[PDB]
Amino acid sequence: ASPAVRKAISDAALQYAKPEGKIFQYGTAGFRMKADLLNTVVYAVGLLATLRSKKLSGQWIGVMVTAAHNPAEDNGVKLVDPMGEMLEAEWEAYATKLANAPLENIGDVYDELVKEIDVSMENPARVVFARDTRASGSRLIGVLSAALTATEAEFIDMKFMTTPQLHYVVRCKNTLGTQYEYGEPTEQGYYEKLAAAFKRVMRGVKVKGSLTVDCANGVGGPKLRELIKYLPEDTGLDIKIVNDDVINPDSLNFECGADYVKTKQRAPPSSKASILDRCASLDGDADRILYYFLDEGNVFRLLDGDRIATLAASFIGDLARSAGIAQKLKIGVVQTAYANGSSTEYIEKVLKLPSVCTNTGVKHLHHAAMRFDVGVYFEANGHGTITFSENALKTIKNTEPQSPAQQRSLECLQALTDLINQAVGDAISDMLLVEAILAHKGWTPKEWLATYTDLPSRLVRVEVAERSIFKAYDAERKLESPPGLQAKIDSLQSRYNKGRSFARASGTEDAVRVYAEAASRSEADDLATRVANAVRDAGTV
Ligand SMILES: O=P([O-])(O)O[C@H]1O[C@H](COP(=O)(O)O)[C@@H](O)[C@H](O)[C@H]1O
Ligand SMILES: [Cl-]
Ligand SMILES: [Cl-]
Repeated sequence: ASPAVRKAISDAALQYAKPEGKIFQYGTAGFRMKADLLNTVVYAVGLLATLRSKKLSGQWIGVMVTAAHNPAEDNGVKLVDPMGEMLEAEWEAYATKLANAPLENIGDVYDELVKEIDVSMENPARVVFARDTRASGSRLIGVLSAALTATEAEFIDMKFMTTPQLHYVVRCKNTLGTQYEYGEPTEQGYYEKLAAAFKRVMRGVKVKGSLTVDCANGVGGPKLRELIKYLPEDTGLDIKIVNDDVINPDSLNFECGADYVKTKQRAPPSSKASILDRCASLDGDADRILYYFLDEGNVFRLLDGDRIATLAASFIGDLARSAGIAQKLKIGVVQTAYANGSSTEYIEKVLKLPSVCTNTGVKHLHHAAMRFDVGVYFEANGHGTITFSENALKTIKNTEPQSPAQQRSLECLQALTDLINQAVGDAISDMLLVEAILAHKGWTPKEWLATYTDLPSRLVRVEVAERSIFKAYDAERKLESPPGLQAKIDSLQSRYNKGRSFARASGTEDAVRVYAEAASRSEADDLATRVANAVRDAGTV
């Protein structure tokens, strides 16, 4: 790196101060913490984004400033690689080295990195960024801008966007004018693509009943309202938006949003939904969705990420069979350990498909899903998508089927591949997917719920002094450490019918998570509470 660059790096860093004693870690999805801790971190990330882009011969790299499901006082920064995927895993160590460098030395760490990565410093760097509605985002975008200006990257501020909009923009700008061309790299282009794909998938069917979408008082509320202006007119889809208060920042994810619904297993307390109204909740950056409704008995029923995965795997399997291509589109379902055991059992015994369990975090699920022609992957919390391999897409595009029924199914599959946000999932595209599926099957939430019955389950968020002593393995289902704790968990889970519990450190918040399921409500709650007390005791010595 040039002497003027190395100077502008140290000059710009002078404006900030590292918080004393904090060690930063990349975590499940990127640096995330209380927003007053973030300046030097974000500055470090601007440096890393420049290096990444240069290493990739000036391809657009994205930065999304968000803490996603986290409470409003947090923020964070996620890196996006050129095709929309999460920043390559090996590069999380480089980010963490820059973020932990004394500020005085950040210039030297930068040069140390150019040598180690072997980066051609004459390559252009091109970075595009956006943020959700969080109060700290503008300050952090200032810092990011300061880093990128110092390193002389070309950069574009896309203002407020959902996480998946930013991933979409990155993929578009890196594919524009090629055979791979994903769309126009603007917010309008995103709405146009979703709308056009949904029109095609919907040919010949209609949605029945309204959909009431809790938008977590985040950026998804205004963007979904905008998307609705683009959507086709006679599909029967009737969306009502609730919780779109992007004006009061304390409202974000507050008593509403997918994370509230999933962890508490209840509708937002401000919900005005009637019995049998079909509902869904997005989260604060619109990258999770779940569904839920009040049944005929006025009882809340949850349709979470694994319900979406299984819904999509069933539909795709029926379309591939109908299109005469079942033998050529092998479907697999990727899960994590948070998936309800009943959903795993359904995938195995009713859909008759392979499933794979991976670590928590979309990067891991996406990785495992590459092993299938069609890889359906969701986390229970409502992240996820469906990936189609090169060979699958070629089969879907080029098959010429014998009859009109087969052609209609083939065309529905082709449209689905344009609707489904490839790589990292997109909650709003997943919502249109679910709507299209129910419309084709003719199902209401009643029939979808009846596919399988979830085991009663429970999440407990446990605060400990030192979550780094909780080290997990086997798709994070067992604790290697602290010594003796897995033994206790194995012993506890065996006392309950269908008892299954595991504990692991969160990589997005300072807590340990406990999950438990069993055959009955009393058993699952007892198992979760006894496991959480064993964790709290261990983590708090
Ligand atoms: O907040 P988001 O929507 O970015 O979600 C992030 O955190 C979730 C919880 O991770 P953990 O249990 O380590 O805290 C993960 O399941 C998810 O893949 C990740 O992208
Ligand atoms: Cl907004
Ligand atoms: Cl939890």
